[PDB]
Amino acid sequence: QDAEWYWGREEVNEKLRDTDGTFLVKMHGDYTLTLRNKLIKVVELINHYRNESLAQYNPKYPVVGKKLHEYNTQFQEKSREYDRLYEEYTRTSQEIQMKRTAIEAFNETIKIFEEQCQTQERYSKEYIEKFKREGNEKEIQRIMHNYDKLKSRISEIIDSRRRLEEDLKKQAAEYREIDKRMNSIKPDLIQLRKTRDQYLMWLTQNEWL
Amino acid sequence: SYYHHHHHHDYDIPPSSGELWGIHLMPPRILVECLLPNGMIVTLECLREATLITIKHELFKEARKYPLHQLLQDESSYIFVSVTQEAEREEFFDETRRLCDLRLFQPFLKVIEPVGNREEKILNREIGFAIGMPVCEFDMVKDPEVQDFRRNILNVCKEAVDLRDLNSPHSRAMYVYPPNVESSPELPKHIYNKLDKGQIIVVIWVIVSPNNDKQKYTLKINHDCVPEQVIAEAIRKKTRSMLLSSEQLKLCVLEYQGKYILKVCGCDEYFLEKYPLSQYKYIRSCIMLGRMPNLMLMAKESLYSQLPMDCFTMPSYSSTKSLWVINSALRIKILCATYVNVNIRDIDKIYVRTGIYHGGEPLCDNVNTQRVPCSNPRWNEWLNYDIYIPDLPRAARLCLSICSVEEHCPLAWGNINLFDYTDTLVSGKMALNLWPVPHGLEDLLNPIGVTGSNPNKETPCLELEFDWFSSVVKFPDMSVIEEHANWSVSREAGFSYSHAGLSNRLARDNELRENDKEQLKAISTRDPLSEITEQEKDFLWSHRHYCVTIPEILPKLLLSVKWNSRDEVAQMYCLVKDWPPIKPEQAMELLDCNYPDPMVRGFAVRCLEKYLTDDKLSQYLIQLVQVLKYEQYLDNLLVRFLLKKALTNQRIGHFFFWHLKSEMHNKTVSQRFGLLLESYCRACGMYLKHLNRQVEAMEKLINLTDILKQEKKDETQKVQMKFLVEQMRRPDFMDALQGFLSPLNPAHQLGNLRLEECRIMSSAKRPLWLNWENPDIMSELLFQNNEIIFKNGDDLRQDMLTLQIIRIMENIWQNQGLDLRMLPYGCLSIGDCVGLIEVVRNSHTIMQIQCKGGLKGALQFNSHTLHQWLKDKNKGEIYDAAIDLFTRSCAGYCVATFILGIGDRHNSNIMVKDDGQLFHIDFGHFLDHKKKKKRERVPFVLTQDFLIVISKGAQECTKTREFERFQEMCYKAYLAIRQHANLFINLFSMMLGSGMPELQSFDDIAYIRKTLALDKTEQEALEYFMKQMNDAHHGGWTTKMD
Ligand SMILES: O[C@H]1CC[C@H](O)CC1
Repeated sequence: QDAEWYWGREEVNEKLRDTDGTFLVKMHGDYTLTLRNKLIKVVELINHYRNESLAQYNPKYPVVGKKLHEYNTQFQEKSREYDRLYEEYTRTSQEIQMKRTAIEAFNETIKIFEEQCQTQERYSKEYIEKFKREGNEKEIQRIMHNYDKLKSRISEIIDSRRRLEEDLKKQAAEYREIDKRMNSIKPDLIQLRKTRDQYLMWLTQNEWL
Repeated sequence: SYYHHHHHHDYDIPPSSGELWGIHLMPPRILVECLLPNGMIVTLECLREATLITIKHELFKEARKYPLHQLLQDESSYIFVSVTQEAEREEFFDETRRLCDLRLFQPFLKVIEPVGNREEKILNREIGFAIGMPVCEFDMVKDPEVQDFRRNILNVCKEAVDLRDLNSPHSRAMYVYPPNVESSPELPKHIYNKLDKGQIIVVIWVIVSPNNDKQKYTLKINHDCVPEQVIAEAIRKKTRSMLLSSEQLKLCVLEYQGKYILKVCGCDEYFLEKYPLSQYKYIRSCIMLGRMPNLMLMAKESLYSQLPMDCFTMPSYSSTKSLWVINSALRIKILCATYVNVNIRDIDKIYVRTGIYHGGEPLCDNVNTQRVPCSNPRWNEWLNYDIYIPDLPRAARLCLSICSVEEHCPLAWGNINLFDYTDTLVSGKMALNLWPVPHGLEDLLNPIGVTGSNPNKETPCLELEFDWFSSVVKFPDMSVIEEHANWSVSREAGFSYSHAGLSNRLARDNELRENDKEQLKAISTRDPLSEITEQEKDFLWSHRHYCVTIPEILPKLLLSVKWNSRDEVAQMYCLVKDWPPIKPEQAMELLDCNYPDPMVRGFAVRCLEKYLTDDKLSQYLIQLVQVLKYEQYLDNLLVRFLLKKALTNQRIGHFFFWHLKSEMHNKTVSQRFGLLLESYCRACGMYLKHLNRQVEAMEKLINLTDILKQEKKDETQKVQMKFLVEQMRRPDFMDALQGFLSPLNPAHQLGNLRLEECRIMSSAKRPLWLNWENPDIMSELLFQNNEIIFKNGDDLRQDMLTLQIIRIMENIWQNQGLDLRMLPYGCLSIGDCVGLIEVVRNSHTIMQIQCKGGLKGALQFNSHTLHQWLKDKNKGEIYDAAIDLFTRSCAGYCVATFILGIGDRHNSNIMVKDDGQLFHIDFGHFLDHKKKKKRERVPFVLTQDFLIVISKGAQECTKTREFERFQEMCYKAYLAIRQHANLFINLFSMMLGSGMPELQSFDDIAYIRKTLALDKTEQEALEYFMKQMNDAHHGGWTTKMD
């Protein structure tokens, strides 16, 4: 009866989850072969098909109690760490894109001011050459005052943008650094997870969990 | 001693923006740079809340006092413009708008003469506000498909708007205010019995002179008589007189009769066509709640007075080789993943896994070798796939993923349609930017993920190359596939008398066996998750022609076809061509991920077009919007269906807007949904402007709660609440938060705020309790005050679904004649963890019941207090009915809960109402998300408190008839749902789309199998449930009525 691969749906697919070629075995049928997920409707028939393929029959890998609590608290610790870092990832993704849009906005803003100091050059220096003597130093200063705002203002905006850009790179660095660690956690999450189910498999042959 | 003196040396004790960039709420007074046509800047100091009319009017006074004044025109010659936070140059036409409400990025205003001769047309602004992304963001998308969608979808919009002005103004009124009608006119047996032989007392109201005074007219008419009949009877009673003969009455009825229609007193609902009164939802509520309906006689030409015209205008934007000729297998060149984030320490080596798919794989999965591992990863292989290029099915897709090393581990994934939207096999070089692996996915390849690249630049961009056949290879026409089938079938007729793997084809001919015809229907009835074996597949596929007798087998049959055999597939396209239509609830299965084919899905849409009612559509609308994600291409039959129903019936439209808009944050659908929402908004009529007022309301609340949750934390509720109220007073809030329609149900208008009742709830998330005046004329007859909770923090859409599922469970139960009043309160997600929950007045948490019944000196809380508190509320014959309700409610919620396996539930999330109905709140994780750490749990564990109440009041409550009745409800409920388990699977199946962690892949849904016990027979399932119900309670349930 023991028969390794024989157990005798939900927990069939879960034991089959992450394994290609792996398998395990009333008024409807009897025994089903779930070869990875291909269900096929006893010890005689499987010893033949471990050696040979399934193409000639139908055209198109026969795989303590306190330790459960210890390895469960690692896994549950690691899952939070993974869950934490996936937010940090997804938030930074957003924050970054909000910067990029902001940088576009900044750039677009700057245009309008570059356009403005230009626009004023046109009409201001049309009004210097007409007349000249009338309101000479009076007019031309109070036009030049306004201009010296416009440009020194532009200056702040361009500094305001730069400062943002430099932050985008550090953000992008940290963004990289999160995925990097995630990708090193991920393999060892699965081995913790996989051994926890083999430990918990042997027992069955809540307060810990 | 405590900690074996072990030192933990390591341990150490130490959002979108709002009114301007990087700041939530602009300062009450502020400086704005005004860039003029003459090149002059003047910085204006002006208030946060000031209109542009005011700012402009002041600017051209203050400009006079700067040089070059004579170079400015009159102020009226100009319109403000600035850079917004979506980073586009918005022109500010609606100068009534306030400086805080402009979404301004930097506080400045450029002055211009208006660019576009069509000012009308640059109210695309209205659309992209509604949408939350500017329309100009679509015009500069290169992609033909997108442009093609946009131009082609107007076909549908035009047809919709045509259906509306058919019998203007009635049909317009019919659009806006579609009749709110229950599914069937048949009445359940328990509802009827509340009618003393088929009749309801109703109350019709009227308004005379000066229009202030109102007048009752209390009729008693048959349940099944209609609005026109009811409207007569009122006008009879209204105008009987001693001065009117009998015959002179008839003649004054007949002129009057159809100048009126029936409103519902207190909310914008109407009874606008030939329907049994019973069938309107308002009526049938009143019957169940023991209430006398209050309608209003409303004069058609005061109603049609209020309805506008739609104002629809068309937007400005108005040789090949057959696949099967290609004699070669598929091969794909991988090239170079440019970017990757891997520790060369921790990870050995990395490769690209690959596969072709149709939901499931049509060939052995393969990889390329473990090359340039980690540091600067590149492979220049040709992957070689064992499938011939003519056996690719229409819907085929490459699915790939970069991985790590049995140390097998995914890094970044991405899928590509092998055919474009124009039927063209993909050939050349592709740039495919990849998606990160989600939480619950440990698997390597992810084929139920989104078809398409990530739009995000800074992501693992794996580029690749596709074999070239000197020509644009195309998928064959139907004419062609029809002939291949006919030849394949005439070919079958004359095969070698015996064929092995007899699974291939019949061998029984026009006489198939009767033992077999019984095996087929027994398959047909098994749920969608009961996986089907290779025998059964072949067996189904052979008898495919008899399968047309049992249409409901189709889902199974389709999953038996070998999609990698164009012979089979072509044949299956001819079955499906004129397969008998099926029930909408059954056809929905066929729009999930398991059915990606365009002919299959086309069929399902034809089912809905025929059978699916505007009632049933709007019940399952959440599942139909979700299922759009699994459509290969933007433009398709399903989209064309929904969009048209949206533009046909404004009650659908409303939720269709919000469900799409809800998910706009999610870049797996932003393009698709934004584009669809553009269409809807372009053609929906004046509701756009109504929707924009809701949209502007929510943004303000979003910003309000955003500031409460950061910086205003670590202040006393006192300080917060004073801030809240202060803020809500400012004009911009009063403007924005008063004259509008509840998104929870737009039939309710939200009037002025009563800030006396507006408050922050105690939760950490800082949810707002908001209260509005019901500005209806007959407000008093329904509810004078209307209050709903706005919640900034939680993901509402898990709850949204269970509340849906419950609602549906209720309907099943009741419409089969078995009364189990559930209370699926309103819930609505409108953003990334943002939403609205209908308040139920006069309900309290059991905890509240117990603190309000806890005796002077602390001691312990009493089990009877619930009962005693309930008795206090219901005294007399009134008492007895209130227990039956608690029992009927407690039974439904027991079963629903257990089947769904929702979060464990306790004193602070079970609620009882004054009238004695129990209902649950805060469901949290539904299909047992916390088991990840065969529990088959009972989340609703009936303590004494409940049991005492259930049996009218006793000791040892297990042993009363009252409780035996209760159990018998629980069993008859449990089974009735079991018989509709197909639907429930399918509802959950269609929701795998959304990124809810509780719906990641189909075994998540498999919980509902064990709990409904679908593998067993019903007599066992009954007993399974009693077994389950007995060990959580420890007694009562195994006995059988002694
Ligand atoms: O049998 C396999 C199992 C997984 C499903 O989603 C597809 C088919």
